[PDB]
Amino acid sequence: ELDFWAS
Amino acid sequence: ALQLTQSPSSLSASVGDRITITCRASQGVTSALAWYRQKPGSPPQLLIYDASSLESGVPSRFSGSGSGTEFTLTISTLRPEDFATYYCQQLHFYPHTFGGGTRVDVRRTVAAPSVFIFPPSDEQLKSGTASVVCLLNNFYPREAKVQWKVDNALQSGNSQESVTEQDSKDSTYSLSSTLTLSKADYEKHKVYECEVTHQGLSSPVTKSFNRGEC
Amino acid sequence: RITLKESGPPLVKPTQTLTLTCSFSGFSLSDFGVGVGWIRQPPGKALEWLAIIYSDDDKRYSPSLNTRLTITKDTSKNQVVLVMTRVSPVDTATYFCAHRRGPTTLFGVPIARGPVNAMDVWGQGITVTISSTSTKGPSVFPLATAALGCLVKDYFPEPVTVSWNSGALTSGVHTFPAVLQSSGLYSLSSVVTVTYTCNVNHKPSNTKVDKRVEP
Repeated sequence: ELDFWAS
Repeated sequence: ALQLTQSPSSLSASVGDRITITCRASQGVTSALAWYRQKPGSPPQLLIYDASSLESGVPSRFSGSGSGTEFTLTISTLRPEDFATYYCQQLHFYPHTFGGGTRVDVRRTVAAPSVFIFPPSDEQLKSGTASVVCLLNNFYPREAKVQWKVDNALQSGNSQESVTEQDSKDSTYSLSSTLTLSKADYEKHKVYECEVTHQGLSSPVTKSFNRGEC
Repeated sequence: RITLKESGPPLVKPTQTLTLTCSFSGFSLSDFGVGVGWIRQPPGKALEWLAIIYSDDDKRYSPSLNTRLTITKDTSKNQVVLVMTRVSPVDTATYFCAHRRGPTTLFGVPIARGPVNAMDVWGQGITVTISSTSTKGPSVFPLATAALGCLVKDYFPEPVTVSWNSGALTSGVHTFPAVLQSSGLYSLSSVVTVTYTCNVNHKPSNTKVDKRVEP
């Protein structure tokens, strides 16, 4: 999945 | 999962050179990439964060650029403390992958290894084990390939090797490889050979002995 | 100034449970968006990411080790603990814990996430060896520009010291790093290119050996 700060 | 490939895996240089290491990811990681320099026996040290931001306290000769799938770290003027191993780390997807690393060592002219093969001692044999060791002495570059052969059978899974750190005066490396067999298996063969491939050798060198030949 | 330091057992036996503690100062795990992660490095190998925990208590693990890892934090003690179950020899490595920065803020408002893209401060790292072996002294065998040496075999735990001619021979000497055999015992060779006698000393087991080697 995506990192904590992604998007 | 996501793959981070560093290039080159190893690199030779001299003080004052400009080098560039690159890191390619299998899927885009935007700008979430960091570069570290690690000196032996020490923890990795942050150089560049967020692909191109210079970490505080890190010298200006370090620079990072790129985004997406291709990143590069360049050291404009290599200093002695830069002879080390560098790693890139991706922090866009979990798990936060690290690249395979690239070793930067002191360049010197090519030197082929002096190869030696040692049969097992009669003292060891009496304990029921047989260690055959092969030595590759003072060579450069670091990459070398050792292949054990017993009565022409290519050996696998029964040897271990270790390499010394670059010599501070020589700039060469040395490698030791141990082939281990039970005394019983040892006794069932005659020709123990250590085949060595290296850049400084026109073609592979083979050092060998016939067991029990006295 | 942020500092972190790992602590735990240097030796652990296969199938056992390994508990590593990261004690830190300079930040709190109650600080906005902060993280503390764990990374390992088998001798001679690359860095391998293991897990991370944030102040809001979100946890993430390496998929390959997920079932064997548990990471937790004790905010009041400024510690992060990583528990690895059923360890095996491939788990011997140096384990590091590291700090991960939260976003830059202005008047308590995050305006830049760029700072989170790295683990900025690392601990010295702690060496962990996984072996079922008991302390044991090495057997020393001879290895006979000519080369000769000594094979220091089957000892535990590290380290062992080797010198030549009681310290009088240094030129052309190469003592290789030991390898951990599948048996759980270490083995190393020390050679020299040119009387020659290797002086071997394994403090742990109080085993000193001088072996003269000849052609």
